[PDB]
Amino acid sequence: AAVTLHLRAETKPLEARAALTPTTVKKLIAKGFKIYVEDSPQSTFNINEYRQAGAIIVPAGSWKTAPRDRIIIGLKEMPETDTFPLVHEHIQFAHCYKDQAGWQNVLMRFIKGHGTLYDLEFLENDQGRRVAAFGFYAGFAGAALGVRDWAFKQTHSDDEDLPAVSPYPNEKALVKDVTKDYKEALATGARKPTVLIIGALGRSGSGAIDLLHKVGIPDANILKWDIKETSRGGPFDEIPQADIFINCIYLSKPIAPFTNMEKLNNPNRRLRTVVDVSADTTNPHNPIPIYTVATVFNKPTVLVPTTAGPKLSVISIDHLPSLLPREASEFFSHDLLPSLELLPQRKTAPVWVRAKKLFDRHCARVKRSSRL
Repeated sequence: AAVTLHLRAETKPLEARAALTPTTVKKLIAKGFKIYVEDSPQSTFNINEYRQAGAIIVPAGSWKTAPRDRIIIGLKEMPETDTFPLVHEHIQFAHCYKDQAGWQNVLMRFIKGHGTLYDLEFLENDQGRRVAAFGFYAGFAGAALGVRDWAFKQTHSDDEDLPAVSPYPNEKALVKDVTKDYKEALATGARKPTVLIIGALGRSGSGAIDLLHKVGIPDANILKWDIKETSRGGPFDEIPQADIFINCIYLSKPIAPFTNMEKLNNPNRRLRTVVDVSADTTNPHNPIPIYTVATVFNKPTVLVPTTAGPKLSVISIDHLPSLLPREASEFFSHDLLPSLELLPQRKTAPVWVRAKKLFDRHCARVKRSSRL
């Protein structure tokens, strides 16, 4: 009945997060788990932390020849160039349940190997809430970058953009950098910014608020909006009037937009920076219809081409957690831990059964001559 878990090294480029951290490895061993951890030079964690936490350290890629009873756990996808049979039970985000390009081939690997995929994205408690997601640090990182861009606009001319950003080793280091930029902006005479957050009550919302407090933005300067306020229906006057607008709500139905080029095109607009934490380029009904580009760490902002008012930019990065890969891992892995403790009963425990049955359903959709 004792479970062996094998933490696969991520092979997705620049993926520095991990599904189990040294702290959660340690708790799982205390609970009688046996844990192997692959050496991962891309991981934000040093291998030696897992060593001290009691893991058995093995080479990157060693899961491929591991005994068939080991549960292989990772965060992100397999190399699409690998085509060999998946024989193990795997725990990971596989991004193949939503008709993604190549989704059938993903599943064909498991089918051919008689392996099982328990998809992280669809582990839910009995009320159907996801047990583990990356919201909080998405909102934290997003806010951090909106302050940096707002501050950047106070200290540089419009013909310059916020430079390339990089992941940080810990939250303290991010806060200190944001704070430095921010104090420099205030030294020019800029007043302390007001920030509108839409979706203030979810985890991303709370992350954004937490960042602003820690940077020193007065609580009075933060307009904390959720459904109560947005159901009134847009466009919202409060958006061009804020210095920074952080959106944390995903909306994809044909409703009235939060704002538009018409409301933005105005010499009295104070808004300098929009961080769309929910940004999704494939949203048919983007409620902030002012940008088409999904921005990235090497080029984190895109101009909104206004015809009046100060220079205005959008941050639409869709991997904001990756700015703080250590804290993002810790929180995700902590939240995932009670479900991992149920792995000895995964044949019957609904959290695991839901994920297995769902795998089988998506598998049934795959119609291939090679299965005859």
